[PDB]
Amino acid sequence: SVSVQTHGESSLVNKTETWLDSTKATRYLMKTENWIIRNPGYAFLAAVLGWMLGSNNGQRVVFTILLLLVAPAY
Amino acid sequence: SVSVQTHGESSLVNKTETWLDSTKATRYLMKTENWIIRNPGYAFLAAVLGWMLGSNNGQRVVFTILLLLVAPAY
Amino acid sequence: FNCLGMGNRDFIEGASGATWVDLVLEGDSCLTIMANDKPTLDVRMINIEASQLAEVRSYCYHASVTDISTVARCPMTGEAHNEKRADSSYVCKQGFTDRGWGNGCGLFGKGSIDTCAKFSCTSKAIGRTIQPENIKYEVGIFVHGTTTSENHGNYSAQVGASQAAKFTVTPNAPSITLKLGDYGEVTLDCEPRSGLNTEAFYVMTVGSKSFLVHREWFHDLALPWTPPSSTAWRNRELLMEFEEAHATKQSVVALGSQEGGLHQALAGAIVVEYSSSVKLTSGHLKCRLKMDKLALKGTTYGMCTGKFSFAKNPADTGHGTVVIELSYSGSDGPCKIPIVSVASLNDMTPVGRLVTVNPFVATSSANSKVLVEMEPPFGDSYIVVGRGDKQINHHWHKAGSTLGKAFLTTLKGAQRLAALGDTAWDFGSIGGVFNSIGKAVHQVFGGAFRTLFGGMSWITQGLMGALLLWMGVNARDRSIALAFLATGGVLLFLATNVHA
Amino acid sequence: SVVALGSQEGGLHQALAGAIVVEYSSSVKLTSGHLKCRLKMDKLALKGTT
Amino acid sequence: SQLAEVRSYCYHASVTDISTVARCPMTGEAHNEKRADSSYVCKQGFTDRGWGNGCGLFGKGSIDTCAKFSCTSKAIGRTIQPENIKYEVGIFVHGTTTSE
Amino acid sequence: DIVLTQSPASLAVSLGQRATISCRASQSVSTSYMHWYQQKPGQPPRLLIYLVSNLESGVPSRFSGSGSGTDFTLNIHPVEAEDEATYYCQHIRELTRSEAGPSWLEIKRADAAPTVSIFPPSSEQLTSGGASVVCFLNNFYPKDINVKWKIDGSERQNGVLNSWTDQDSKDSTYSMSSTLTLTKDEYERHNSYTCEATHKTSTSPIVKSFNRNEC
Amino acid sequence: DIVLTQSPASLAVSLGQRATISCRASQSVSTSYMHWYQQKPGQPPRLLIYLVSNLESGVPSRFSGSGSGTDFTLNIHPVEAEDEATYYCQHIRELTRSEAGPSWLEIKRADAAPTVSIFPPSSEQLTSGGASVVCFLNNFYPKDINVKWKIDGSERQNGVLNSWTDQDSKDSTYSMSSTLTLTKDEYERHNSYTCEATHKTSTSPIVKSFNRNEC
Amino acid sequence: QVQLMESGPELKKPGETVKISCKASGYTFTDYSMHWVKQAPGKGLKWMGWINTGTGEPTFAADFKGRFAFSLETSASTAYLQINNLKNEDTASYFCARGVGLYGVDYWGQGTSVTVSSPKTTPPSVYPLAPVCGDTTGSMVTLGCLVKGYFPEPVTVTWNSGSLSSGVHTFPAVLQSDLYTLSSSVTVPSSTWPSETVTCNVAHPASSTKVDKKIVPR
Repeated sequence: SVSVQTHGESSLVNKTETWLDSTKATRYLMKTENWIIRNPGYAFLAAVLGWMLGSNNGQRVVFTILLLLVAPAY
Repeated sequence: SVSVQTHGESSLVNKTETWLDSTKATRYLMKTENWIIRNPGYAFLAAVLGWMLGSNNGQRVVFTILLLLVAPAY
Repeated sequence: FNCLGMGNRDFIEGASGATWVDLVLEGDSCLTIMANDKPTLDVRMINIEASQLAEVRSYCYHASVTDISTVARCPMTGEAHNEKRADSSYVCKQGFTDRGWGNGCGLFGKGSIDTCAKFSCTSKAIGRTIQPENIKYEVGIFVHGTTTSENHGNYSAQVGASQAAKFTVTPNAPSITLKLGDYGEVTLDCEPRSGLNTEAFYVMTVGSKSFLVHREWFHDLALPWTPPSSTAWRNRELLMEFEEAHATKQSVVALGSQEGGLHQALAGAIVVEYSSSVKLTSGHLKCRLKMDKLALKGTTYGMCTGKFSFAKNPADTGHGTVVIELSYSGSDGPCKIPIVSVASLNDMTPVGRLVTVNPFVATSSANSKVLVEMEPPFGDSYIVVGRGDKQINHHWHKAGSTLGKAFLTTLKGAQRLAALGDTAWDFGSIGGVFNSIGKAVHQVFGGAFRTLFGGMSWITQGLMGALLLWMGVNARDRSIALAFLATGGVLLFLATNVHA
Repeated sequence: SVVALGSQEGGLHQALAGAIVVEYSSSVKLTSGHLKCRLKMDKLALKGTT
Repeated sequence: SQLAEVRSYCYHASVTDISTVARCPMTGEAHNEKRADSSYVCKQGFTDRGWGNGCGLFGKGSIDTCAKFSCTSKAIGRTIQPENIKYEVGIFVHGTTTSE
Repeated sequence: DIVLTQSPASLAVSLGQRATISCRASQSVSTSYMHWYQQKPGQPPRLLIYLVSNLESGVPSRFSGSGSGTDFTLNIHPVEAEDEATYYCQHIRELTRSEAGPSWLEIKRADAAPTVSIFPPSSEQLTSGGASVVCFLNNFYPKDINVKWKIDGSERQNGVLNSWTDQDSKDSTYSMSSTLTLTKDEYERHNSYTCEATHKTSTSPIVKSFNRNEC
Repeated sequence: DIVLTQSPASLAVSLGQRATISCRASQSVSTSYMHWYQQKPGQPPRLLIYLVSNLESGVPSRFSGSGSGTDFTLNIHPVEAEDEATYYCQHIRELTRSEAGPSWLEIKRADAAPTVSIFPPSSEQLTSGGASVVCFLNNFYPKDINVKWKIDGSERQNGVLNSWTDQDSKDSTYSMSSTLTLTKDEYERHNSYTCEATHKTSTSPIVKSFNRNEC
Repeated sequence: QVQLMESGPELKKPGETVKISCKASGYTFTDYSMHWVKQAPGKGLKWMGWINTGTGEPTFAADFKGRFAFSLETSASTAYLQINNLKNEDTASYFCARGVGLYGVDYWGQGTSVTVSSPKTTPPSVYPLAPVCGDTTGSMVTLGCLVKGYFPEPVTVTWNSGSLSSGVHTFPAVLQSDLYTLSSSVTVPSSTWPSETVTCNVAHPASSTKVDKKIVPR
């Protein structure tokens, strides 16, 4: 489709200004943030899950903050 | 963008056929797979870290399959 | 106006105890109301029509870069100056031209450029809002009396037959009463204030058509956009691009039409058609039928004394009952039409009930066609019409035996509960106690939770529940079900409701 | 009725990310170079040493 | 120089000649002559019939809904001939020079 | 925000001929939502076509709206003496609503010269001290004409008032009035008084003149 | 972008009198870094005051620049016949650099009327087919004057060509030429050719005319 | 039979205020928009704006913002264009337009031409225009009526009480010092003038002056 599945990144020779570059960095964080910015109600309930389980401290967060990004656009 | 963060879903009133319907159903799984199917070498390394840490069996699996989703839409 | 052959036709169970019922009805669905003394009533929204709509803002989804002007300055001249910043029609961009002694300057590698390109929109698109004072509700109401395959399908006829009516309710004038003539008068008490949320969204024109978009989400559209009236825009650069500075030369280039993206950007959106007004399709409305003056003609007329005939052969609804149409040979009309639903020929006991109550020949006219429906029961039954062998019968079978229907009753409830949220409890019409708190159970709860983690679509929140599954098996006793409640249902339910 | 999606050309540009701007009329002129050439300085001299 | 095109794409296509060819409930899938011209594209379907609309059986139907396909605006790729590969190399050696 | 232009400005036509009247959406793609409006002079305009592709009920099928979204056309394949009118087209996709510079249907005919008659100020006006030299240019087709007032060989464009009929219902010509208003002092400080008019029927000005010294 | 405006545009003065030439900085506070540039006609400019407050070396202390940062003045308390000139003020605080519309030093004197002489086109010129009616309006102070070419009583502004001296080195008057250039055909088709000169010394135009029919 | 009935054309002065009534008929009033379109006397349709019919909320075009009041009366379905601080530009035929909205405006107020200007009603100065030798074209001696300096329009200029419309071109009345001149040209054969009376008859209902001027030769 014209939506996702872009040629980026080519990365074959091509040491140059790409067609669209800076906007590609803001794809992943913002629109996933924007949704959880859209639903802080999710952000309230989301990160509590990992700390409920395993009692393993530092890795209990591995679920939390990373599953936050999982929610937008699956 | 134009492509991402659609009105989907309205979910108001609506027992009806939406403007774009079957898309939103298969948007998630396919493009996530179609990327990781495109990169099978990416896929297997995700199964490693789930067993690497947490040592709890049944919740070790939670890391892996949830990470397969991550890299699509990062 | 009628329920005849309608796609969603779900009959209405009179509990009696009132001539009034609070109702929730929709554009697609038709509601068929049977009650004591109260004949079979068709109630359906025609559509939801918001009359006068205002443009909330505008968006340019396709732009054209015009008049690219790059004013270059020497290295260390710092900020470049291209005066087109004084014209908002232009888009200006600072920058630099890397230099040798050869190109344009007496130093190396640095420079300054001010790149101004006149913005011009190639194609723009507009969202619009709805003032509920402009909302209509077109509700065709009907009652099953003497009917044909035509009149019962032709409202103009049943206008004269006075079995059907159409109308509009507003937050101004929520309630209306309407007469059925011979059958008397009924009342509808609506809440067009409560029917939709007019401000839950906008009406977004994308291409010729317009579409529903959450007005929160609608502003969130990232794209060159517009004062609802006219001109001065925001981020109009997002359709435009830039280049290198080769000497002074740099070009701003506009993206092609993003309309396709706009369509892509519309998933949950709903097709809406402006005419003089938008006509919305999906109904959500809360009205109160009141039947106190609805009555029954025909109790005096005698049993029709002559050969009946199928004007059309016995056929099931698909909604669970069998409708026929009778052309009646006898001229004894107007006459009460003998007909029943019995189990076996060898038994005379009526088993099923009349969909269309009190079948009535309208006139003495020979072979005058009368379209009537009854309810067959489960298994085998017989449509039986008339008395004495000039009567005719016909076999019927309906395999829907109560168990499966009990699910169709029950399991539809959950489908009727979820996705209708709090408003699902007017299916509990003439409620109180049980059903009243039943709303209040979901009322304050549904206004949180399901909506708080809402905005997730299909598997997203479904997989969340799928991610919530193992917390049921991994838990402590009496704490197992606590984290397990939101797992199944209300979450996977809507995620199972749409499979796919 | 049948309804066509809006022109995806802008989306085509969106479908472009790491795309390479090239100008093809009857021929393409490519910008980013990759090549391996062996210079040979044998006949290369120094003028001016006189 | 001379580069070959594997295909074309249509990013903007027009809906043309919408033709719905209808049948009764249970009379089966409809066909359209428009399926004999690939320029035309058809889709089947069904719409419920009461005795109010057109048919005896309640709740079904058949339709063949069509559209002539036309590509309004089309997109195209090109493969490069590896023999057409040219490398145009400006080469310079520093002797006496000026700015110009 | 979005602008329109409707061509021609006017079209002299044989009634029954097909005169297609163009229109175009300067901005965006108006898509649907342009509408054709006939205004006969001194009327509220009569809406012709809706969505620019669809006849109203009261307008006959002779009107054909056509064109898509950046461009539109008002076609009357049988233009008529009734189709004589001031035609409009309106992008509605965006408030502000606006119109294109309209298109008139003129009924074509033979070219007619102005009947040009230069009336010196009547004694009634000469007694008033004001002096208006009034030149009536009657029944010219086309409307395309230029009047000039020459005085003692020096053309005077001052005190010049022009009032002309429209396409003249029977002969479908145009009649005009040229008027040279003078102070009777300047009217009598100068002598030769001329309305010359170059009209498409004549390669030269059509000269009607008097001197006060003449009669 | 910073503007200066230097008032007046000119001042007619007695030499030795104090004629102060104002200036103002439209923008910012220019503070210092304004100047005064004397440029007499046909000269490179000559800088007078610097920082708006300070003489250059060559310019004598009669010149005084004054004013601070939004407003400025160029004073010469003894303006002179040598000070007769065009003066400029220049904001230097910013690039771009610009110059205010000047003030001139004119030497005030008795008001003199133009000696006005209307020469028909030379018979030498008439033989060429061109006809230029020259009207020489001479020795008038001040320069305030106007030419009006009247033809057969109908004033013609066409073919008029004006050339005038400056403040006239001896009497400090001004002299002017008014040249009415006609085609000898229209020169011969009209008769009275009248240049009339209104001047501050004259409540009316100074009328100089010839009817070609006269001699 | 949806009809938009406005107020009548109204003569006004600058500094005044005018409210054009538009009563709407033939339809449920609340259900459409209500639009206003300025047609300047010589200029094409310039859309003034619209007011909500249900809500009664006006919105104006940028040019029309701030001097103008869109007001509705719900029950009798009367839209109103009100123009405040009247100005000469406020002279024009104004049109309420029932919105079919994105489908444009379907119907139209019968028109109201406001006329905003200072002058006071003044009678015409009417001149029987006697042709000269250069004014005789073929059989026809063109004759004329010079109507001069009247306010306001119209004057009704006939010829021998209108018995001559035949060679009659009555040319449009135009402004002079906020007063009006139409010049009517009857074209009559030299056999009918000055053998028959040809008299331009100028009736000015505003100044109540009916002015009959017979053209007799000079």
